[PDB]
Amino acid sequence: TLSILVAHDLQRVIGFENQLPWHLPNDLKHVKKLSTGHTLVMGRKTFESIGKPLPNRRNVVLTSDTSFNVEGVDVIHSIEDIYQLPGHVFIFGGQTLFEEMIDKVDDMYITVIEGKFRGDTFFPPYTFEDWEVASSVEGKLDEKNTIPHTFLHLIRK
Ligand SMILES: NC(=O)C1=CN([C@H]2O[C@H](COP(=O)(O)OP(=O)(O)OC[C@H]3O[C@@H](n4cnc5c(N)ncnc54)[C@H](OP(=O)(O)O)[C@@H]3O)[C@@H](O)[C@H]2O)C=CC1
Ligand SMILES: COc1cc([C@H](C)C#Cc2c(C)nc(N)nc2N)ccc1-c1ccccc1
Repeated sequence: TLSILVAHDLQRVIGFENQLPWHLPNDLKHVKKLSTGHTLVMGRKTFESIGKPLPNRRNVVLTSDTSFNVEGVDVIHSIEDIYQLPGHVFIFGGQTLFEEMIDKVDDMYITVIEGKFRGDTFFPPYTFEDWEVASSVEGKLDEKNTIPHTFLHLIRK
């Protein structure tokens, strides 16, 4: 299976100045649950924004840099390389990789953050005419989770 895994706000913002614009531990738990024991594929900039691979899953970084080498990270140099990765593969970020992959993936796990944040990085536009809502689950508002958010699982029609 090839899936997108993303959190975006009401205007599809996913990032600002190398950071997630919001703080939502519940969504990090969601990521951990979905992707543990599987594979994350991310662009070079997304990886460097996090700085270290996420534990207990395969971390794959897409870059043109032939010297790129990080402990606990597997490197690929082409989009075509993604299709050779075994198991459940999650396209993890960023804007560039999402733009290259949105027309290719089987499904998308999207956390819709019900706010409007300042951003410099965006998920590509998409229409529900193309995507069936397999599930839609409201996140719980919390001491440490104070922004409304909805977990969507979308499957290509
Ligand atoms: N929510 C998120 O996913 C977050 C992501 N970001 C980020 O994304 C922001 C915008 O940059 P964006 O370009 O979207 O980031 P990406 O993570 O998509 O990284 C882009 C880089 O990935 C590599 N890459 C992408 N496609 C190819 C390809 N077809 N062949 C070879 N290499 C490829 C290149 O690396 P190289 O240049 O080394 O060759 C390219 O410059 C950055 O500011 C970064 O912080 C920021 C905050 C949050
Ligand atoms: C390791 O967690 C992160 C992941 C990211 C990348 C960009 C991501 C993502 C992502 C999230 C948070 N949610 C969903 N649903 N999909 C994603 N791809 C960025 C910063 C962080 C981060 C780094 C340090 C502290 C807190 C968060």
